[PDB]
Amino acid sequence: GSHMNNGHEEYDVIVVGGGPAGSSAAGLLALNGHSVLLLERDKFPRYHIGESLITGVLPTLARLGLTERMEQLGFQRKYGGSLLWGKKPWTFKFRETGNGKYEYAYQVRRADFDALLLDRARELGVTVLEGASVKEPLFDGDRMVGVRYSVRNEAETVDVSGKITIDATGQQRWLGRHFDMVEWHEDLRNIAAWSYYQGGLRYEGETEGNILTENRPHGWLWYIPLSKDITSIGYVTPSSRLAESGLTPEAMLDKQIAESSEVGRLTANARRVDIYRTARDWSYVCERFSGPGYALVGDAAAFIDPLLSTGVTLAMRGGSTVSRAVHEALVDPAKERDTLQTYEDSYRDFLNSLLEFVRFFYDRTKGQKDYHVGAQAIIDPDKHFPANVDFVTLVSGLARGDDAVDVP
Ligand SMILES: Cc1cc2nc3c(=O)[nH]c(=O)nc-3n(C[C@H](O)[C@H](O)[C@H](O)COP(=O)(O)OP(=O)(O)OC[C@H]3O[C@@H](n4cnc5c(N)ncnc54)[C@H](O)[C@@H]3O)c2cc1C
Ligand SMILES: [Cl-]
Repeated sequence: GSHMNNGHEEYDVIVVGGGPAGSSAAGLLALNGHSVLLLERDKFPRYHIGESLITGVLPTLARLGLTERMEQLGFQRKYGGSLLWGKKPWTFKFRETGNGKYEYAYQVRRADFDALLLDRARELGVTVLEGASVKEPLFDGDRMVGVRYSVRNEAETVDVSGKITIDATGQQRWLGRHFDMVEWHEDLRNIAAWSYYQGGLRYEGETEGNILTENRPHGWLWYIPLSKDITSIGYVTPSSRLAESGLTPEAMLDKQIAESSEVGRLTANARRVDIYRTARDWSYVCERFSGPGYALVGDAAAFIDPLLSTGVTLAMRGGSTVSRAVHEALVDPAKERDTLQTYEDSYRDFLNSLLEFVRFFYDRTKGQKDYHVGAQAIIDPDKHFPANVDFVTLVSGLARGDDAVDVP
């Protein structure tokens, strides 16, 4: 006898996870004519934190045919950011780079955004399975050849074959855990506490949609307008600072909103309208982002920190670049490893510029001009462009010459 698989399936690509990284990777691979299975453990739409987008998402949204859908759904447009940071808020506009061609991104309720992308992946031909939890990879020697998954409330697991398996599991870090290959950023051990508020004030004109990021003595606040009526407000601090305080994360959030200058003003007539939520211990990079038969993308590969709101752009740039790499690997299997090593090189270049800048920006002793020159020092050391243009290029999640997030 044999372990036989009732209704056994085989796909070109298995994508594990249907957040922005997995749905973008899967949809773009289906657009390229491949057979794609996407396994998502939850039912969409499903709650997620991580709401402020930057203009680096726009090229992937365009490739997915979603530019007009973003406007139909009515997500809040975001023309730039407000920073009460360093030595009243200073601001930037997304139009300061790229000759003004990307004027705005969005603030999004993630359940709705992630469901738009997953529904679009299905429309493009992906077989999306919901309630499907990947348990372990399947191997032929070192090569990943498929996965084993469980369906909620069903006794029997399912084995499925795939020529390449993409780990898009976000902070669940499926393959980082499998291979014990997570490299933690031990200097970025932070905790976030957040809730939702009705009645917050809004800036005037185009600035209505701005994120506000406000520095505090030992942390910082975000203030994200999702709509005219709802604001996402969170406090981020090193876990050591919260622990030292003896306060709960929820009490600390309440204290920081009240004691802050700008968020305190903006919330004078506000009311909390949801539970408190927390997250911590999010900053790491995996040792490798591929191997024989597999690739990692989005937070499953790496995450920096919420300061400067880059994660969903890292994820969708990742989906765009991994879909191109995986397609080239399927067409020319002899070059699979080379193509996936190039994918990782490019990801690491983009990621590292943002990691170095986030670590720099965390020094709240500098001024606006210092932050601009810091961005220029990373992405434009020969000063082809003004420092304020370089700042906006970097914090927009764009990169010159990068086909997935090019400066327009
Ligand atoms: C406090 C906080 C604030 C943030 N704010 C922002 C922000 O303002 N802007 C921004 O761009 N980013 C932000 N981020 C980061 C952002 O949330 C993530 O980078 C983003 O969700 C990455 O998406 P992803 O597709 O890589 O993973 P996710 O979006 O988390 O999706 C992964 C999916 O995999 C599924 N999954 C996991 N394990 C399995 C399994 N075994 N089998 C099947 N499915 C599985 C999950 O159910 C999930 O749907 C923030 C993060 C934190 C912690
Ligand atoms: Cl982020």
